[PDB]
Amino acid sequence: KFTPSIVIDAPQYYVDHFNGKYNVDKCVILRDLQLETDSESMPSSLKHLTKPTHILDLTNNDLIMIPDLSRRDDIHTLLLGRNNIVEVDGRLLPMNVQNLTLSNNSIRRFEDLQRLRRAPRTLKNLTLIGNQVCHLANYREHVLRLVPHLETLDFQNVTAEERKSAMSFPRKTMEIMNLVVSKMTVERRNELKKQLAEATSLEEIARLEKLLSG
Amino acid sequence: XXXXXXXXXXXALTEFEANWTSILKAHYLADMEHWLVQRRKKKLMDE
Amino acid sequence: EDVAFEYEIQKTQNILTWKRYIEYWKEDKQIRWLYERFCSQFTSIWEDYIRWESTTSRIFWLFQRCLKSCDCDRICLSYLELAIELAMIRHALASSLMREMHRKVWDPVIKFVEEKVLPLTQTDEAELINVLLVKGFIWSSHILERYLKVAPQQKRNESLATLDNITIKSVYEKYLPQDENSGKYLPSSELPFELNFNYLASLEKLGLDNQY
Repeated sequence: KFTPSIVIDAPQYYVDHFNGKYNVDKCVILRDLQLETDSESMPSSLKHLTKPTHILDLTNNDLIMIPDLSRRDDIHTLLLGRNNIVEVDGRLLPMNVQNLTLSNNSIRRFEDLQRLRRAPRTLKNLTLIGNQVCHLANYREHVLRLVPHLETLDFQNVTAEERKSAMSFPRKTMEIMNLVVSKMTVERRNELKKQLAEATSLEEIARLEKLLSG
Repeated sequence: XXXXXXXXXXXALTEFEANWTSILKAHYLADMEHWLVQRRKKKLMDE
Repeated sequence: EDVAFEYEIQKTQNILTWKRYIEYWKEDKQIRWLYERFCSQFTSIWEDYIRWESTTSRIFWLFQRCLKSCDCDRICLSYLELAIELAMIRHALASSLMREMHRKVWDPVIKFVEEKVLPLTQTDEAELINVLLVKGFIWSSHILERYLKVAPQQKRNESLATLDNITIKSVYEKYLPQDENSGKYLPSSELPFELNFNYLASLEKLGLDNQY
């Protein structure tokens, strides 16, 4: 799927988020398109990615790995949430990356994250909320051991004692449908249940899948 | 090629003849999309 | 695999749906029903493809059922008439009601062959002896009769005379001139002598004595 044509028509604009007032950082949007990792096609597509790019929004696709953007130095922010990522191989993050998002991916053991050792020293912000290694035992204290100089995980500010302690060691789309149901008024649950029992057309299923996902 | 056979057809005892000649013949959307809706209901209903 | 094929079909576009159905069938009652439904949405080419997938009575039965709701299927029915070598040969002819005149010309090969079988299955002294002894006291015709309304030549009419007698009389009456006041069927020199003798033999076989 990862063509050299869809990266060139990729919608793009300047955004103020990183500086407040002046539109001096540029986002490339590759979200909501179901791209997936091909070992031949993809590295011959991302060499048509526009320069400079500051924010690269690869969210809500079917990637299975960090796309190799290793040698590029413009990209500071790299959004990879809602992707089928397995392991975070840090050598394939961009050279001067600062700010990485891996929310709601498929990472489940500490040997998946183990290659974050090779991520850039200037990586300061990370996000892993909604993964399943997120829930494993004392996971924060482990991943801090891998990247001690980091500044944030899961939007928790890494405080002084945490990174001080880090030096002690040497010595599937239905996720969102459940996520809405987890966070819903019990009477509205007992109303959309009835609506699903009442359902009478394929287009009315489509409308009911709008409600079941916002 | 005369095409005078317009609005007419061939004309029974010939039926009985053909019954005897059997030896001569040897001697020589809505009904599916409903189900799809129900299947999709089944897939959704667990969650 | 087939779940994706059925899901694609829901989006439908008849040719693409047919291709997806063929792909699903590759890896047959449901497939036959789906093809019939697509043809109902369309359709003769689908029936031809069904016949190709077949390669037998059920095929001709479906051909006849579809023919009632209908040109290569006419070729298929005529080929079934060739396979009658047998009432479906006439049924195929009834289905040919749709150049415009070429529908008769497919039958005479079968008609001549039938004339070979049925008349074959049906000496000076003995000829008188047997004739003295006597003194002690049909679909094939209709095929030829239908063609001879519009047929071009007497080389066809020769084959009719090999069959019967009331039909043979009844058509030859249109080739024999009337008498000026009796309306009697006179012989003609436009006919050749052998056919006149055949008509004579027709009147003799029917025992129409005064007319003979």
